Amino acid sequence: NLWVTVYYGVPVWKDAETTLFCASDHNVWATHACVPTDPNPQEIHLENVTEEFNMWKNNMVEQMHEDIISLWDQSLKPCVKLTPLCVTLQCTNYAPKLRSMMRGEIKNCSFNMTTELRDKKQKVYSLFYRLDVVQINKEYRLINCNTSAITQACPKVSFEPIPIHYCAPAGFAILKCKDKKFNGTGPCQNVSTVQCTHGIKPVVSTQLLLNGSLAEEEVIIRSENITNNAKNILVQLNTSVQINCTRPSNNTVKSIRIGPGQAFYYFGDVLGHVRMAHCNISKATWNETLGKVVKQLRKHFGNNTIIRFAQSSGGDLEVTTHSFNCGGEFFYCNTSGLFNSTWISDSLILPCWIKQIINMWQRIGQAMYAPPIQGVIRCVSNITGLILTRDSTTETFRPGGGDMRDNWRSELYKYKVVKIEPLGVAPTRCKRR
Amino acid sequence: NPQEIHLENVTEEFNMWKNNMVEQMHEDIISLWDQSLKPCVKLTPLCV
Amino acid sequence: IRSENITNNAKNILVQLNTSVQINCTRPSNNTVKSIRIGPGQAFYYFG
Amino acid sequence: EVQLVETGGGLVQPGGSLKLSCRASGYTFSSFAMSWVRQAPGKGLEWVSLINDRGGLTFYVDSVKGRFTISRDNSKNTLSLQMHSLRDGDTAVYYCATGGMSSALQSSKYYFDFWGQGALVTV
Amino acid sequence: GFLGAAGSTMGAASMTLTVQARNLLSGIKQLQARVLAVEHYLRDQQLLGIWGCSGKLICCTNVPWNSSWSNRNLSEIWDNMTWLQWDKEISNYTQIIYGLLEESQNQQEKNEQDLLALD
Amino acid sequence: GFLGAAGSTMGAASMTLTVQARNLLSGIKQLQARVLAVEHYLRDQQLLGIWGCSGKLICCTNVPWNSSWSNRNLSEIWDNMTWLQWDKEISNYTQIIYGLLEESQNQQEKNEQDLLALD
Amino acid sequence: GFLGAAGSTMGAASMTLTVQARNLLSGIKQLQARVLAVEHYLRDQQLLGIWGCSGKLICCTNVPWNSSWSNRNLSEIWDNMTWLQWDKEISNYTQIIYGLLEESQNQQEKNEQDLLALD
Ligand SMILES: *[C@@H]1O[C@H](CO)[C@@H](O[C@@H]2O[C@H](CO)[C@@H](O[C@@H]3O[C@H](CO)[C@@H](O)[C@H](O)[C@@H]3O)[C@H](O)[C@H]2NC(C)=O)[C@H](O)[C@H]1NC(C)=O
Ligand SMILES: *[C@@H]1O[C@H](CO)[C@@H](O[C@@H]2O[C@H](CO)[C@@H](O)[C@H](O)[C@H]2NC(C)=O)[C@H](O)[C@H]1NC(C)=O
Ligand SMILES: *[C@@H]1O[C@H](CO)[C@@H](O[C@@H]2O[C@H](CO)[C@@H](O)[C@H](O)[C@H]2NC(C)=O)[C@H](O)[C@H]1NC(C)=O
Ligand SMILES: *[C@@H]1O[C@H](CO)[C@@H](O[C@@H]2O[C@H](CO)[C@@H](O)[C@H](O)[C@H]2NC(C)=O)[C@H](O)[C@H]1NC(C)=O
Ligand SMILES: *[C@@H]1O[C@H](CO)[C@@H](O)[C@H](O)[C@H]1NC(C)=O
Ligand SMILES: *[C@@H]1O[C@H](CO)[C@@H](O)[C@H](O)[C@H]1NC(C)=O
Ligand SMILES: *[C@@H]1O[C@H](CO)[C@@H](O)[C@H](O)[C@H]1NC(C)=O
Ligand SMILES: *[C@@H]1O[C@H](CO)[C@@H](O)[C@H](O)[C@H]1NC(C)=O
Ligand SMILES: *[C@@H]1O[C@H](CO)[C@@H](O)[C@H](O)[C@H]1NC(C)=O
Ligand SMILES: *[C@@H]1O[C@H](CO)[C@@H](O)[C@H](O)[C@H]1NC(C)=O
Ligand SMILES: *[C@@H]1O[C@H](CO)[C@@H](O)[C@H](O)[C@H]1NC(C)=O
Ligand SMILES: *[C@@H]1O[C@H](CO)[C@@H](O)[C@H](O)[C@H]1NC(C)=O
Ligand SMILES: *[C@@H]1O[C@H](CO)[C@@H](O)[C@H](O)[C@H]1NC(C)=O
Ligand SMILES: *[C@@H]1O[C@H](CO)[C@@H](O)[C@H](O)[C@H]1NC(C)=O
Ligand SMILES: *[C@@H]1O[C@H](CO)[C@@H](O)[C@H](O)[C@H]1NC(C)=O
Ligand SMILES: *[C@@H]1O[C@H](CO)[C@@H](O)[C@H](O)[C@H]1NC(C)=O
Ligand SMILES: *[C@@H]1O[C@H](CO)[C@@H](O)[C@H](O)[C@H]1NC(C)=O
Ligand SMILES: *[C@@H]1O[C@H](CO)[C@@H](O)[C@H](O)[C@H]1NC(C)=O
Ligand SMILES: *[C@@H]1O[C@H](CO)[C@@H](O)[C@H](O)[C@H]1NC(C)=O
Ligand SMILES: *[C@@H]1O[C@H](CO)[C@@H](O)[C@H](O)[C@H]1NC(C)=O
Ligand SMILES: *[C@@H]1O[C@H](CO)[C@@H](O)[C@H](O)[C@H]1NC(C)=O
Ligand SMILES: *[C@@H]1O[C@H](CO)[C@@H](O)[C@H](O)[C@H]1NC(C)=O
Ligand SMILES: *[C@@H]1O[C@H](CO)[C@@H](O)[C@H](O)[C@H]1NC(C)=O
Repeated sequence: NLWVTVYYGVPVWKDAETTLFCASDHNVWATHACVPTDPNPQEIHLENVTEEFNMWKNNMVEQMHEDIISLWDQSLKPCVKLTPLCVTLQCTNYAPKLRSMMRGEIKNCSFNMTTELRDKKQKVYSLFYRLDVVQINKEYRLINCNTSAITQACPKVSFEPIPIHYCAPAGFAILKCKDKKFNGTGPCQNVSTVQCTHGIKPVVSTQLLLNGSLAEEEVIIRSENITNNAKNILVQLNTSVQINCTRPSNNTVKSIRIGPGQAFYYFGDVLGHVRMAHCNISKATWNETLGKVVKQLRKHFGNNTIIRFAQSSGGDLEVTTHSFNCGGEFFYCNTSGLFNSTWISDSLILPCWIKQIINMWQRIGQAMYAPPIQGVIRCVSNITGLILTRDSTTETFRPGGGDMRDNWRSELYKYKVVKIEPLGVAPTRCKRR
Repeated sequence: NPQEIHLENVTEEFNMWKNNMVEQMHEDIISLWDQSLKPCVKLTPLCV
Repeated sequence: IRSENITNNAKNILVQLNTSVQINCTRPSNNTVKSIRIGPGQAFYYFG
Repeated sequence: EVQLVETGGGLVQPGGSLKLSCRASGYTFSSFAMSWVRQAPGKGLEWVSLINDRGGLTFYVDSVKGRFTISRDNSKNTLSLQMHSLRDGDTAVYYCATGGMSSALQSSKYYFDFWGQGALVTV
Repeated sequence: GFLGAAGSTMGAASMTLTVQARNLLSGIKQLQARVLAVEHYLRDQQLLGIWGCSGKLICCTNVPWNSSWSNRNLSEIWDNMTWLQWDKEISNYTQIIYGLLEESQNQQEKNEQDLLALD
Repeated sequence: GFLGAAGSTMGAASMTLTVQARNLLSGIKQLQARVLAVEHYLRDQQLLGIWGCSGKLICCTNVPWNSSWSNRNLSEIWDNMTWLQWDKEISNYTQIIYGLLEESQNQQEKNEQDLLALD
Repeated sequence: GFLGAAGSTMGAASMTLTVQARNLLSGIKQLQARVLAVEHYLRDQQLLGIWGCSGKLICCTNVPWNSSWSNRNLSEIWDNMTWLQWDKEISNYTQIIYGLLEESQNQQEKNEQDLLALD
């Protein structure tokens, strides 16, 4: 005695993969083409809804990664190309008589290059870091002239991360987990519906997660497959540890013209003494942070095991060190003083190297030259999470990292995007006419 | 042959200096200019 | 046999066969290819 | 299990009016349709009116269709009937009853599930 | 609130259909996303039109319930189930139901045409 | 003519609604402009659908006029005013009116559903 | 099948209208093609709406057949002709017919408005 009744506007949805649009409340990740955000987003809590989430199958991560790369290339495209820099350099060490850890780290190189008029050349003396110059007065070349073209980043465009919000197009919705102790997978009991995500800063770092969000109650250890050594483990801390990192040298920046409408910026002089770039991490706070991480790891690996931390075993400097950008400079900090401990049942100083030629996003064939920044650089960041990898009685963990998609996951783990299916049918007692 | 419809008893308020058609005109002219010059010979070697 | 205008010498005639004829075509020489780099991130391939 | 109690007056003159009211308890008032059924002192009982659960729809028996108004208040849990032009043929005991209709998404009824005791209206 | 009734039972959830109906419509990739959203909206409106439901959110039809699609009691479906559980149960029969609705509307339109032909 | 009645009074202007209705629909920036025009058209058609007016240009409803929105006489509104002056007067209450129209249609659809349930 | 009835007579062909109705909607150039397809769909739906046919595939009207447009017998048109031949015959008068349909619907809407005004 029942009849089919058609309902339109049914609050039902299915998993979907769509294109999300940026929003923001000169910067590399800012644009006039990115829609302003609402002054007050509306979050609708969904009572008695238990959506199943999986942070490692989330299509928002690929969209985040691709859009960040696209914005990066768009920002570097309208800038000065450094093709003429691939010349033979004649170099000596800078401050060759200096006693320091930075003994030979800066080289004073001379080269002909060229100038506004094609018939003339302007001899240039400039300082380069050891990591940017490879032997070939001694003859050297820039490290990237054997691999790719170098594009100079525009000195007027800031590299400071700016929060980016992702907003679903009409017909789609984003479900925010909001549950406590959520390990990135399985049912979520406190699911709410939003149109736009919280602001996510495009912070680029390896090994350590900087300026992220924090766990509400406990350190959360997330892995696609905790028993698979080929997967990375993302650890989200409940409390941050402050890292004060600096380039104490007072660097003087000089510039020359290299063509019509083009200018090359380079590291000219160091005023005062040459000092090593480094990061300050409080020893007590870090030790407590690792103790908490070890307790949470023991919950998955056994209460009676021994957990050991060790330095990165190898690979490119981007993955063996803590790479990050602050102050407009790219720091590569050893971190061997942090991940060196065995866990059985004063401030620390991390040496850092600075590079001018950066090969970001693991893309070989497109290099960027970071202009030097005038003066002394000091930045204070919050370490809000860790990336760990692992290799019996003792389980050894290493910084790992290097795959930028995992950093996006550290913020996107709580969001899922779904498609709305407003049509449905149900039996009723209603007969048409 | 465009069709113009006269509006009797309509008194619209105009402001030529707040008109968004001017910015569209300017931007489109610049865009057409650059599009026309783009597929042409570059004179980089003339700086001698 | 298809032509826009079979009586117009300025048009091409397209002939579609009902059976194919096999053509075996070759470059019998055993050519060795060499390559050099010509710039950062660029390489030139040539017949060696 | 439930309680339904009629309130109303007694003797009126022909051509006048009288409002009757019933209070419900023990069940969700807003979930059931309500009806009025009347029994003349010497006759059997007959249906007078029907109101849906929400109250938007009302139906009447032809003999009262142009005079009676049926209304319900789901916040007060009360049913009211305003009668006009009480005729001698309208003298009866008027009972409130729960049932008689369902709002499409509920199992059908077409019966009067619960009854009150009745208000006696005379002319 | 948009989808606020998603965890609510079908009966109570059916009272907020206009909230989702309004929310469904409200670089090259973003433009493609907007065009796709419009195409999906129109596909749903066209499908309602085919069934004779072009102007309604709650549309009654002449297709009987088979009971093989779901044999639950009407009170169980509307008072105990949510729309997500119901969709999970009926998705296997959704194309069958849609085909029956299209055929029923075609028959209704022919019958109305013939009734209108009578003078 | 398109908008020819714009300066005409509301009564006479209401006789040419199909002219504007037809005219409303008839590089990347231009494609965005076309998509936006389509989205605006659909938003207006969806809103009419929500009110139960999906197939009409002049749609009568069950929402009473409050008189606080405008207390002008009916002859003053239809014989002396233009549609632009009227819109200027009612824009402060337009969202209130739209909310009432949506609620009224939801109540009407539930009432029709219940009447159809009676066998 | 889509357009399977194209060579079938008008009578038999009128029984498969939903097949084409469903098929009509189902780089920058491709996106332009999709937007244009949507605009054409909406133009046809708007035109049906103007005539009061927004929810029907077979819509009866109040416009009489002039017989000058085509003086064929009804059985000749529906049992012997295909829809393509018919369209070829009526294309010269299609704009006249559309204008009459629009005027008829405007008159019908005004008449319904006046009937609704009577209390
Ligand atoms: C994590 O967040 C902190 C705070 O938001 C970041 O520190 C901030 O970094 C920016 C850029 O390096 C600093 O802006 C600069 O300030 C100096 C002040 O003299 C100015 O001269 C520069 O032109 C520029 O505006 C900002 O002051 C600094 N904030 C603090 C409190 O020190 C940090 O860099 C973030 N971490 C990462 C990895 O991005
Ligand atoms: C790099 O080395 C050159 C010399 O090899 C430096 O130039 C000399 O600077 C001294 C003063 O310190 C002068 O007396 C010499 O006459 C300079 N020679 C030339 C050829 O310029 C140059 O300053 C060094 N670069 C930096 C940044 O200090
Ligand atoms: C890194 O830690 C050292 C201490 O180990 C900091 O040096 C101290 O800084 C304070 C504040 O300027 C001074 O009052 C102390 O006298 C300093 N001590 C020494 C031994 O120099 C240093 O400033 C920290 N680095 C950063 C960037 O904050
Ligand atoms: C092109 O010709 C040059 C010589 O003109 C070849 O190079 C010579 O090869 C012979 C061996 O066949 C050597 O003995 C000479 O010393 C080579 N001379 C030089 C200058 O290299 C060259 O090999 C020829 N190219 C090819 C592809 O055979
Ligand atoms: C610059 O070019 C001149 C050309 O005569 C050469 O003598 C000189 O050694 C070159 N210097 C460097 C640093 O390449
Ligand atoms: C030059 O490029 C090759 C490309 O494989 C690389 O293996 C080599 O290490 C590069 N040279 C230096 C000094 O890095
Ligand atoms: C969901 O999160 C909100 C955050 O304010 C909290 O108030 C609420 O109690 C949470 N619900 C559950 C079931 O944890
Ligand atoms: C972080 O977790 C530790 C685990 O022991 C707990 O003691 C500490 O209070 C937590 N802090 C916050 C702010 O939740
Ligand atoms: C995450 O938590 C759920 C809880 O049900 C568990 O089933 C799942 O295996 C956990 N996954 C990891 C990687 O810890
Ligand atoms: C993790 O990887 C191992 C590899 O052997 C596999 O056996 C195991 O089933 C995987 N776990 C899950 C949850 O897929
Ligand atoms: C760096 O040197 C410049 C030289 O002009 C001076 O003005 C500036 O104050 C110095 N900064 C520091 C931190 O020593
Ligand atoms: C970072 O700077 C703040 C500034 O007050 C200081 O208190 C803190 O100790 C510094 N961090 C370290 C590790 O020294
Ligand atoms: C960090 O310091 C240790 C000190 O033993 C050294 O062995 C290691 O190579 C350093 N890291 C890098 C990337 O060189
Ligand atoms: C770091 O954490 C502290 C905790 O009180 C917070 O006040 C500060 O704003 C955080 N900084 C950043 C950059 O997130
Ligand atoms: C193709 O065949 C048709 C058959 O009716 C004929 O009329 C036409 O002229 C032919 N064209 C050519 C180019 O052969
Ligand atoms: C073919 O071309 C000749 C050129 O003189 C013309 O006379 C003839 O009519 C053409 N044929 C057709 C079928 O157009
Ligand atoms: C061509 O020469 C190469 C030389 O290594 C040899 O390996 C290959 O088999 C030769 N092929 C033919 C077809 O002679
Ligand atoms: C969730 O279930 C409880 C169970 O009593 C109910 O009261 C509540 O209204 C439900 N949530 C929603 C949004 O209906
Ligand atoms: C119900 O579905 C079954 C299986 O498709 C079919 O055999 C049966 O005839 C259907 N009954 C009705 C009334 O549609
Ligand atoms: C403009 O006002 C005059 C006043 O009499 C009226 O006759 C005329 O028709 C109006 N214009 C239009 C287009 O209605
Ligand atoms: C008219 O509007 C006023 C102000 O919003 C409100 O107080 C009043 O109740 C409304 N009256 C009606 C009949 O809607
Ligand atoms: C084609 O014409 C024949 C003539 O008898 C008819 O039987 C057949 O059904 C027609 N084709 C279609 C698709 O109607
Ligand atoms: C039929 O069309 C002709 C020519 O347009 C016209 O003169 C005649 O009045 C029309 N008749 C009807 C009934 O519309």
